[PDB]
Amino acid sequence: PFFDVQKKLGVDLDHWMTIQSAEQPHRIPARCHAFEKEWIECAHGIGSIRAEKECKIEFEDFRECLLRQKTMKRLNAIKRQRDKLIKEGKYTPPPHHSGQEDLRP
Amino acid sequence: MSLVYMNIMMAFTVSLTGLLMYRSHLMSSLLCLEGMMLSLFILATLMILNSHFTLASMMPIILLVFAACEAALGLSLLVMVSNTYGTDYVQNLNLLQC
Amino acid sequence: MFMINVLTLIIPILLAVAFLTLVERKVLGYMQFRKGPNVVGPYGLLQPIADAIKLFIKEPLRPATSSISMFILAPILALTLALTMWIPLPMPYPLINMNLGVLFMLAMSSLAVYSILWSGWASNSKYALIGALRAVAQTISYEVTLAIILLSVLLMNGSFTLSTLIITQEQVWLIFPAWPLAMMWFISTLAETNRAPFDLTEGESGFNVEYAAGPFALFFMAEYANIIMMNIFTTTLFLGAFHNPYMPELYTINFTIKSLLLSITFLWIRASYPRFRYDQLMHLLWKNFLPLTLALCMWHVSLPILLSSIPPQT
Amino acid sequence: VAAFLKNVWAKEPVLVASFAIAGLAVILPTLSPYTKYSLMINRATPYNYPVPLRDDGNMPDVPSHPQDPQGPSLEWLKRL
Amino acid sequence: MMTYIVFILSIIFVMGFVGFSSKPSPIYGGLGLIVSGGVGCGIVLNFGGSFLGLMVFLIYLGGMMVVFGYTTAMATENKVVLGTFITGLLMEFLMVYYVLKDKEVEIVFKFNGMGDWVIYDTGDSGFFSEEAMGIAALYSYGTWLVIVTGWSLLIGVVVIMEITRGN
Amino acid sequence: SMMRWNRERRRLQIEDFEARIALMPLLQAEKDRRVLQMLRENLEEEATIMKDVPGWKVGESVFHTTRWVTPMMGELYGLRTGEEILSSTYGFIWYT
Amino acid sequence: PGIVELPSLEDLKVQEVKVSSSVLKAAAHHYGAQCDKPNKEFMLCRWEEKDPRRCLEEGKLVNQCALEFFRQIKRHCAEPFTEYWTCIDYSGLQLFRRCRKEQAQFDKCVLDKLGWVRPDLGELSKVTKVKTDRPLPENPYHSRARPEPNPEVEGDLKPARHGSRLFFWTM
Amino acid sequence: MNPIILIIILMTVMLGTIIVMISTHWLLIWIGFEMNMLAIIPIMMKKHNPRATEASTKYFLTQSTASMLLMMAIIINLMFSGQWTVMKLFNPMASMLMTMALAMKLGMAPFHFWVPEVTQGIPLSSGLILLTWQKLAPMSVLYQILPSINLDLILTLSILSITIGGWGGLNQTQLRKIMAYSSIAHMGWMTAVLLYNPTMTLLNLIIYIIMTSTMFTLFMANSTTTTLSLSHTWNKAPIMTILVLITLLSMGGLPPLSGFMPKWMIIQEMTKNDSIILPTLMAITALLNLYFYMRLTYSTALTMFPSTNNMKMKWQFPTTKRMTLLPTMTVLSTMLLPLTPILSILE
Ligand SMILES: CCCCCCCCCCCCCCCCCC(=O)OC[C@H](COP(=O)([O-])OC[C@H](O)COP(=O)([O-])OC[C@H](COC(=O)CCCCCCCCCCCCCCCCC)OC(=O)CCCCCCCCCCCCCCCCC)OC(=O)CCCCCCCCCCCCCCCCC
Ligand SMILES: CCCCCCCCCCCCCCCCCC(=O)OC[C@H](COP(=O)([O-])OCC[N+](C)(C)C)OC(=O)CCCCCCCCCCCCCCCCC
Ligand SMILES: CCCCCCCCCCCCCCCCCC(=O)OC[C@H](COP(=O)(O)OCCN)OC(=O)CCCCCCCCCCCCCCCCC
Ligand SMILES: CCCCCCCCCCCCCCCCCC(=O)OC[C@H](COP(=O)(O)OCCN)OC(=O)CCCCCCCCCCCCCCCCC
Ligand SMILES: CCCCCCCCCCCCCCCCCC(=O)OC[C@H](COP(=O)(O)OCCN)OC(=O)CCCCCCCCCCCCCCCCC
Ligand SMILES: C=C(C)[C@H]1Cc2c(ccc3c2O[C@@H]2COc4cc(OC)c(OC)cc4[C@@H]2C3=O)O1
Ligand SMILES: C=C(C)[C@H]1Cc2c(ccc3c2O[C@H]2COc4cc(OC)c(OC)cc4[C@@H]2C3=O)O1
Repeated sequence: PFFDVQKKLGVDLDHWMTIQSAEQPHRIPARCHAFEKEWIECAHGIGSIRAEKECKIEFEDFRECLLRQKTMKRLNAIKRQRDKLIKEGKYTPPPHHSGQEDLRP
Repeated sequence: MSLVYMNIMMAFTVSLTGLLMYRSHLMSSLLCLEGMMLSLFILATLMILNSHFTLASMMPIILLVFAACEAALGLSLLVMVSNTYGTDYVQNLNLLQC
Repeated sequence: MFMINVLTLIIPILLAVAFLTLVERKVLGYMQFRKGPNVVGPYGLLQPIADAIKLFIKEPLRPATSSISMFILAPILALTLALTMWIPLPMPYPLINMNLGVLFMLAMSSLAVYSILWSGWASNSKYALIGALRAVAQTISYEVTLAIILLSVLLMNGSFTLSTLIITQEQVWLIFPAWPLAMMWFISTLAETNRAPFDLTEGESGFNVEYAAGPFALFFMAEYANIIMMNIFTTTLFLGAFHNPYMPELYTINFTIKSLLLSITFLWIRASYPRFRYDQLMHLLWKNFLPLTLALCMWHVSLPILLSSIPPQT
Repeated sequence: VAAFLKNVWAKEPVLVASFAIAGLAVILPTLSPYTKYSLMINRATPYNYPVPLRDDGNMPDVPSHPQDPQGPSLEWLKRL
Repeated sequence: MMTYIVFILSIIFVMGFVGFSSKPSPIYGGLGLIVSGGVGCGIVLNFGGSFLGLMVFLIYLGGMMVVFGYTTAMATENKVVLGTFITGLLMEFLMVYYVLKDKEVEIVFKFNGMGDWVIYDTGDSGFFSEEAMGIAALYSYGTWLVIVTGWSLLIGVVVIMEITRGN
Repeated sequence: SMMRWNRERRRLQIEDFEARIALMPLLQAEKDRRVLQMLRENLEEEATIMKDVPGWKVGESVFHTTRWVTPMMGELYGLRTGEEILSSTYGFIWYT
Repeated sequence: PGIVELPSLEDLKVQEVKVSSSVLKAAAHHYGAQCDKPNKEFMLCRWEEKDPRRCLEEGKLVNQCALEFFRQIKRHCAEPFTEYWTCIDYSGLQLFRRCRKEQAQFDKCVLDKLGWVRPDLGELSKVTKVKTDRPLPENPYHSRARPEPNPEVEGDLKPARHGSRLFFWTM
Repeated sequence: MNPIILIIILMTVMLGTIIVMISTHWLLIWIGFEMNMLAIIPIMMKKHNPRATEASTKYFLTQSTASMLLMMAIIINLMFSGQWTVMKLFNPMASMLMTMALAMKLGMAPFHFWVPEVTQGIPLSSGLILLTWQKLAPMSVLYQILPSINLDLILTLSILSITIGGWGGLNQTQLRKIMAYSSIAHMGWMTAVLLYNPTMTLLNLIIYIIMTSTMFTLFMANSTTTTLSLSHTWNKAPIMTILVLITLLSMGGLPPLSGFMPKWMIIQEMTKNDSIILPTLMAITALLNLYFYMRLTYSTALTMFPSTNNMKMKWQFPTTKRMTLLPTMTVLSTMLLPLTPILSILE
């Protein structure tokens, strides 16, 4: 049972720490505020059964914001091909990726 | 995912297997239980700091406080066992097999 | 360059702790209508040197220990914690300027009871273990009022920053709005360092009677490395000096003089009273300091709100 | 009401001072006139950026410049 | 080598738990859990959770493991231990060799083998620690949480005084 | 005395925060050009590195949305030296 | 998915404000006073577009108006400003409060030679309105179509047809 | 124990169950379980004897391990979902860990190995609290996460609980251990129908709580903790043997009693979902617990026993024990089957 006392009495006991998209102190956004907002606004009211199949793309974007598995996989691929071309000698790093250019601002 | 999370979960599972099947001092079981709590603190802290989810920063302190109160309760049970047998050997806790 | 700063922190700490023994013996001498050391150096100035060399060439016990490793780890932890308490102390600038230096010092001083507990473990004497347990319960009792008094004052500071506490007292000393906190704080720091009237390691045999002159000189000096620190901490906390940013040595001379007078006040307290019975200082903490400290913590929670004097966060 | 109070002030003055300071700390922010200004200063402290509004055409109470006379002011804080 | 320092601490953290879950004694079990709390606290401090790191030092190590060592002193006056220790250490170092030779591993979940410096954020937070203001929110947004925690601690005091009496 | 001085200190804190606020648009503009600079440099170096790999799309987004995603730390400092990496990832934490 | 579009390096070249943080902090109140409009057009575009690639040109206007802010200091009041940001620059926290007479010299020379009034306590933290010509973003999150909600309940509530219909219970 | 302190501690047990029932945040679920455990520990140590200290230590260790596994499940949910709603979980590993942790809190097999011991070591009223009130909160959490519960895990735990609760009580002469293995078997019956129809799970929970409350209230009314002392009841109060007769016949599932009501409905909700073999062997195992109930009432409740002479002193005194709700609970635990469609109020 979920006796929803908080909605029946109209009190906010623990809805505030529940999601990252809620009102934070000093309006601090979470890192995946936009993704979680998009997925929550997709899955709202349609039930969990329709949400698991009709909001898959928002949930994959949000889970990949959280864990960054695809981004780290792409960085692994680029850094590994770069290490292979450094070991073979077919590539050289530029002066702005070796630390010789005295950064912009 | 993150690689430090694997080490924190492996620490949790090490202390979980240390709790489960040894049949030793009761204090060693409470130490394994609070190692489980320590790894939960570290893991909750790294996740909440990682995601910049500000309102859950008070969450691990809660995870500390309750569980440390829990730890206090466990020690008192141990002390009652330590006031009954003179030891905290858990094989003295076999009166209720029959 | 930073290593030079670390060394000019920690080597003068050990020298000041060495000459604090001379100041203790001299000031206790004249208060007891006699002299302290004046033979070994001119005006006794070579007495700590001769004493440290004498201890370092005595035979240690190396007894039958329950743990050899914790017999080694108790002086190392004692000296390491006694030296790391000084690193956020703003005088007027700290070695490590950290945002949470007050909470850092509170946590590291809470870690100091393991030296007492492991020194009671390492001696096989069960009575030394009893005295160590009484010392640990004394120290963890007075850490409670340290934490709550310190919280009540940092409600007037605005942050956990130790260097902000100089900015806090630019007009008035913080002993004027918080003298009941200051006097309970001072007696509680006196009870933290096992210092008379709260010492229970000379009479009814302490936790460190197993140590003889190899580690003992280290333990002792780590213990006095806490004492000066606590007074310096009290000097930062209730007697904040004038800081001119173009002449920092004005602050350094001013807080140095106040910290010397407060350490001499420790010496002048221990030469004036008998000791507590053990349950009498437990009665002092749990029944006299703790209700007042909770009441004044409520007062220093509600007071900046009712005067519109909430301090800045930054 | 004064016999028990003088009795506890003769026997337990620590607890009398404790309950008195605690009672003052409870009841006195409901009687102080400055408790409003604590709230007012803690909302006047700009931790975030004052994110501007798109001028729709009719917002007379919103200024067009920081030095404009309309908007919230802090003269109550500069005077006190 | 300095870029992987969190990772390096995490390895010690795992080692520290195998240091005490082998359980030679509650004495050395407590010592291993204190060293483990220190290194996991270093992990927490290296992500910017300075207040939560000082809560590990003040409350876990300085508050609670003191009471565990105290009760170990007062109430509690090999082959299995060393074997379980070296078994867990061999398991962890083979995991380190796998994840450093592969930069990818799967025990239960899929784990990257690069350092966790990549997964951070590039922004700033102005004049506050976000973690500090989130813990400050316990008194403004966390009312029900304060109520249930204070009631649990009051009940905890009452419960300890009940069961330690024996009457 | 603490009432007068903490009211003065709150006024001084508001003055510091307003100096920060007035500087924030210039810092925001420089930060935006900073991160777009680093992403364009990483894009060109990816285009000159990732040609040997078949089936590779250079600059391919891992997100199904087309919304701007704030660049991750390893996205920006992923192809630079370990000194700048260590600075940008633990400088503020390790600062004194 | 798709290719993330990035502007070229020529689209990011602007003359930088290459001054220190104490220099920026010294002139910050007069900067927020005099460089109001392009800074607020930029920060409005920046909170509305939620995309820095759509906020380059306004940002260039910021970097156009900041430099003209400092040139107008450098032509007139270079020495009192220099004496002021040096004193700001000494402090480790960069206190305004340690530097009030140099502030007074800089404010005097700025009000005399440029007519600029320094903002008071509470002015630069105001929410102001910005009149731009750029249109309002109709979908700043690039959100797709939301799923249609489930059908709600309608119709008057009738009794159960022959009760529970549970094996033999007729009600 | 001071009665004011007893009231406060029982209200804290109830408050922890209420916090688990009403809260939307997983941390408050964990807090409610912590509050419930911390408050129930003195109720078990009411008489202050070493068996209660052993029972409370074993209960503490099992519920603490379960609470740590629950928090690890919540934390993996936070990894893979970035949020804290008490709803379905977003990882099968969090699903497995939370199902394991709630199975440890209920006492389901293979984590059943504390329920016969702890119930033996504690008094009858605290054993009543343990076997009735402490089932409400984890069944609420299982009620709310059932879109994420792995079917094979919950059915493995369920049928393992039913077999071990069946073949564990055949050997038992202690009444508290009979009730504890009956508890394990009924929690298997509740959790096997959970993913099919959770209303029948609630029906089984309420009928079980009524029958268990009836049995422990009769045990407190007769002060009998063993089979042989239960046999000495007819010569003191003959109606109490009749009531333990009809209530033990109801707990095994005889028609036309009310304890036949849930499990029949459970079979009725498992053949709809085309599971035939599973409720068949499930009720085959329930026939074994009904069968040792029929030995434990045929051989040792009906046919009247050798008594002792001191019982003829106890004829001169009536029961002054407060048998609170005992006739109501005895009527409801036996004569409720004609109102079997009342279950719709639990939908
Ligand atoms: C203008 C406004 C005012 C107008 C006023 C007009 C009325 C004035 C008179 C006022 C009194 C009215 C009485 C109630 C209405 C009539 C009830 C009735 O006859 O139901 C027929 C009902 C079905 O017959 P029907 O031809 O379909 O319906 C004819 C009517 O239209 C019946 O209506 P229906 O078609 O709507 O039936 C609905 C449905 C019809 O039922 C069904 O659809 C099938 C489901 C029935 C339940 C099956 C459960 C089987 C497993 C459990 C067996 C338990 C053990 C057996 C009993 C052992 C002792 C407790 O009922 C149920 O499902 C509810 C359960 C059955 C309750 C029956 C009433 C009991 C009241 C007295 C209780 C005393 C014990 C009675 C027997 C208890 C066992 C039932 O008969 C049975 O189920 C067999 C049991 C006998 C009926 C009870 C007779 C009540 C009076 C008994 C006096 C003697 C007492 C002796 C001492 C105590 C016993 C040791
Ligand atoms: C930091 C700078 C220095 C600080 C000052 C300290 C320097 C001087 C030190 C002198 C030597 C001390 C050696 C150790 C002594 C330890 C023993 C001792 O003193 O025990 C403490 C004693 C303990 O009591 P006791 O031991 O004397 O008596 C026995 C206890 N009873 C009575 C219960 C049987 O007193 C205290 O605890 C007082 C602590 C400070 C109280 C502060 C009160 C504030 C006043 C508020 C207003 C009150 C007026 C009424 C309300 C008005 C409302 C508007
Ligand atoms: C038996 C074993 C051996 C026993 C003897 C030796 C151990 C005991 C004595 C040493 C104790 C070490 C304590 C180290 C951590 C102290 C807490 C801390 O670092 O706080 C300071 C600060 C927080 O302030 P903040 O200003 O927010 O940080 C800068 C951000 N602007 O944070 C910072 O400045 C962060 C700086 C980077 C992170 C620092 C991590 C330090 C290393 C981890 C702990 C190592 C010790 C482990 C053992 C502890 C005791 C068991
Ligand atoms: C409402 C305000 C806020 C209240 C909550 C906050 C309180 C802050 C302080 C916390 C104190 C915690 C511990 C308090 C325990 C109180 C009970 C107590 O001590 O009773 C026992 C005592 C007799 O002492 P004994 O038992 O012998 O102990 C050994 C010492 N001889 O008997 C006594 O000492 C008698 C104590 C009762 C009489 C005290 C009266 C003080 C009046 C001060 C002025 C009015 C203050 C306004 C509030 C009313 C307070 C009653
Ligand atoms: C969807 C779910 C929502 C929630 C639904 C409601 C769930 C209800 C669960 C009820 C659990 C009751 C647990 C026991 C009562 C709690 C307090 C208690 O233990 O009272 C017993 C009390 C102890 O007194 P003491 O002095 O310690 O006794 C020792 C003997 N000298 O006194 C005694 O020992 C006296 C002897 C008789 C006690 C009988 C108590 C019966 C209580 C259960 C009533 C039936 C259940 C409620 C109806 C169904 C609800 C599902
Ligand atoms: C740290 C240095 C340089 C030396 C000097 C020194 C030690 C070690 C221990 C001690 C010490 O100096 C003094 C010596 O004399 C007394 C006499 C005391 O009482 C007569 C007394 O009471 C607490 C304390 C003491 C100090 C004490 O223990 O190492
Ligand atoms: C000892 C226990 C647990 C049970 C088993 C048992 C009794 C009491 C009585 C009897 C009994 O065994 C049964 C066996 O088979 C039938 C079958 C019957 O009908 C199918 C039938 O009808 C009255 C009667 C009987 C026996 C009978 O009298 O208590």
